[PDB]
Amino acid sequence: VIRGPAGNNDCRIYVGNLPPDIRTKDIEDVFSKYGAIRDIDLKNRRGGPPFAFVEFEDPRDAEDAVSGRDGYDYDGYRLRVEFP
RNA sequence: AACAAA
Repeated sequence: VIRGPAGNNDCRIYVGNLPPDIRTKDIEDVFSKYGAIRDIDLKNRRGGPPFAFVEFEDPRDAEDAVSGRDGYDYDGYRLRVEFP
């Protein structure tokens, strides 16, 4: 199946509508408080639109981070935090 | 849904 790096675990979810000031450490701070993220997978790389993946400690903690940050009213946009 | 750009 299609995947990012060697993070083949099912603990992964998707993230989008990243703010103009997103930072790699922000997933290790906020999302780590929500589920102790094991791995980051930013894909702001060229050749397509910026987006990212996130790999949780377990599928159970990912539900709390999704319910706490998904579909959030932002300036002119709305945060995306849900699984594929 | 800013969904593999490994």
